[PDB]
Amino acid sequence: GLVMDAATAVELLDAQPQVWHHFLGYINSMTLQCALELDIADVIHRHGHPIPLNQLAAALEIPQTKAPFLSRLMRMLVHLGYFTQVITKPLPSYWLAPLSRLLLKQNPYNARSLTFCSVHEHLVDPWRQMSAWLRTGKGKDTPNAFAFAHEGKKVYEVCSEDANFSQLFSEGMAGDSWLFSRALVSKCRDAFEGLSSLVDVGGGTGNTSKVIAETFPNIHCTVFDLGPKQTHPNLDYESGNMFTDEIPHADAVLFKWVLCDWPDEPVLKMLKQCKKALTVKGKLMIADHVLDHESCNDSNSMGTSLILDMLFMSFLEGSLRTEKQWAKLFAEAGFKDYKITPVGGLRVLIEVYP
Amino acid sequence: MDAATAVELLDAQPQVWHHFLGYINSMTLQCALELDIADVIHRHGHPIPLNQLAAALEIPQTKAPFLSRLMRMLVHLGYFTQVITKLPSYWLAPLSRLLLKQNPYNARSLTFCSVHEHLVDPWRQMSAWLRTGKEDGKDTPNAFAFAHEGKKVYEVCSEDANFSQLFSEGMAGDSWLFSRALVSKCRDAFEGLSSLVDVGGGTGNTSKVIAETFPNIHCTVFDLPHVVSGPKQTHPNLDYESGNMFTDEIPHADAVLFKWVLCDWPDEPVLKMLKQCKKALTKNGVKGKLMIADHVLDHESCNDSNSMGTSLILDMLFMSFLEGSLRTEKQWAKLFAEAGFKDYKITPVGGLRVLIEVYP
Ligand SMILES: Nc1ncnc2c1ncn2[C@@H]1O[C@H](CSCC[C@H](N)C(=O)O)[C@@H](O)[C@H]1O
Ligand SMILES: COC/C=C/c1ccc(O)c(OC)c1
Ligand SMILES: COc1cc(/C=C/CO)ccc1O
Repeated sequence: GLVMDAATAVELLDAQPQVWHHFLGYINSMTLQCALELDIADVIHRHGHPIPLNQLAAALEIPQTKAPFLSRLMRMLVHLGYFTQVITKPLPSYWLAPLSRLLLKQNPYNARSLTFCSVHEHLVDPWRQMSAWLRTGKGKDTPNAFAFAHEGKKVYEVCSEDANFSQLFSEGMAGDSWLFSRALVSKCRDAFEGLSSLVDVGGGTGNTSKVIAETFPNIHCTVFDLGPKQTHPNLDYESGNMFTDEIPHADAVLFKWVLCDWPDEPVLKMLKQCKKALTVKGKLMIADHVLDHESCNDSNSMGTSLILDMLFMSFLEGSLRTEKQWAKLFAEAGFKDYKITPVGGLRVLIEVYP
Repeated sequence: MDAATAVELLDAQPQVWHHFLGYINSMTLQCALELDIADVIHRHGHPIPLNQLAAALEIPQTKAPFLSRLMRMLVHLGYFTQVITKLPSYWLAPLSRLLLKQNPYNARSLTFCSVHEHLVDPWRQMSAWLRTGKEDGKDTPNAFAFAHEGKKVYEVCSEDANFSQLFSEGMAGDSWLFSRALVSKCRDAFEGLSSLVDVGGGTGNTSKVIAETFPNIHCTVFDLPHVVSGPKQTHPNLDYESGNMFTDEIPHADAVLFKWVLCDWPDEPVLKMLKQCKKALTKNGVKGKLMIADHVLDHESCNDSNSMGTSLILDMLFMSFLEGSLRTEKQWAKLFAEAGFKDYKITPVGGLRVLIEVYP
């Protein structure tokens, strides 16, 4: 259509890049995904020492004519903290920074699958219909934007149609469990002392329970859930629906990154069922986010937590709860006391006593 | 692996999530613009409760809890504030000046342009493009063209007036602010000029401010026909000429200005054009000057970690959809030398950018 003092103009001019940085956030996603697609971290690691740009391009099957673009991509990734670069000719050479441990294929805790899963069309595309879903009232409505953009299908049904996407999700969860469980049994050692049995609800391939069982040789761990499963003498598996099937009895019931996927109604119903079972008393163990906890209250951590809340809002049916929200559920479910112990990775352990 | 190493890696993991979940920032901001949140709150005139805000955005009351969560995200990003009254009430933060429709410097169009399918999608073919040789005939100058059946962006703009309008409006909004900073912080750069050609000057926001601030300077914006045939800034000492800077003669002037233009293009055509400017700027023994309003990637004014992060993000954006980069001082100085220039001066302006005066 048709078509301020200097100090104010400069201030506003200088404020723009903060906005650009926000709306160009997808550039971080896509640059990281490229690094993974190209196996950059692995190729550098295989080299065994800093690798010159030309040799890196060659190993990546990037034409020498495009090495300058590879160089710019590396500069971005160095800034993100994955790699380092130096110029040994008076021609950059690249090596690994500590954050790259999380990209290496050889590490069972690498984040490759979660990355591919997270930036997949399945999870990004629905956001272009988020405004419409938000404005949809109650027969065109769906539980979330994901379903809104997948003809009514929630993520679990889409997982059953898309084996690759499903595999990425599971591998991504398994990778996190590898690291989280090792931090959990160390940071929260006292929470496992005294137990003879634990049920790991949504425990999947048993990565969490394997570590508990190996660390605390007297705990009989049972994974209760809907690749080959981890083996341990004190680790077994039971098939079931946590919402509509009865949870096996044990000294402790564990929910690792599970309750965050669901809204208060089905969570409360399940907790009430857990309170009945756990009562001689056992205890509830929740390894998950307490959004406003002191241990993750710094702005960087809060930013990432809130980003997860948005991610979950779009494709799951849960959220990252505050202590107040958790405490209300515990109270309503009939539990009497809880104790929070920080673990790491934005998450804590909540022990809840019936 | 000992426990301490496991905890350290577990605590480093969220940095990675934050990286790959970057698009959530993009999409939450775009939602805020789609929903007109800033404008609706501003029009309300004072902090607005959650339930009233839902109604004002035509979000059903049953979806208010989701709106609350989106606002919590946007408050953290710094666009809005939550005002404590004892439901949450919401108000505007300083950053929201850049979202309001009534401000001629708002960043709405640039945001929509930037997160558009045209610019996001080619990234899913970046690895394939990087691995493409100039032999099997599938090569293109960048991933954008690779993903657009060989079409480059300024071609897509001449054919797609909507996306094109987003991009030119986006540039205009920045120019509105940048030009006001420029004439203030670099006032001396305009001394003694009687003419200036703003090459790729768009819809004239830059030259309009130059012309008003420096009455002796006749300003000519030189851009493509589809950019300067519509509404644009007007002034008695400002006019527009159309053409292609690579194939047509640039208008003669005491100063040649490139604002956010040289960064779109690779060294070879940039050098050729700078050589042309050096010749033009030294005709008949009299010397003009070259002015570049652009990124100097390693300049002190944008050397901090946050600024550098945004510069490199732009370098990536430009790599995908343009044919240029954010050049370091080393890269610029080499071009100046090869083009035949004899001196330069760099003065910071703002928004990651500087003025380079280049003298023949
Ligand atoms: N071949 C060409 N000849 C002249 N202008 C061109 C061109 N190719 C692209 N452009 C123009 O260069 C500009 C780049 S974006 C910069 C616009 C303006 N200087 C500003 O800073 O706000 C666009 O207006 C685009 O239309
Ligand atoms: C010659 O044009 C320079 C382009 C600058 C630009 C800056 C930020 C953007 O988001 C963006 O997205 C389109 C473009
Ligand atoms: C699909 O991508 C993600 C999923 C989760 C889910 C956690 C608990 O269900 C956490 C982080 C991610 O990036």
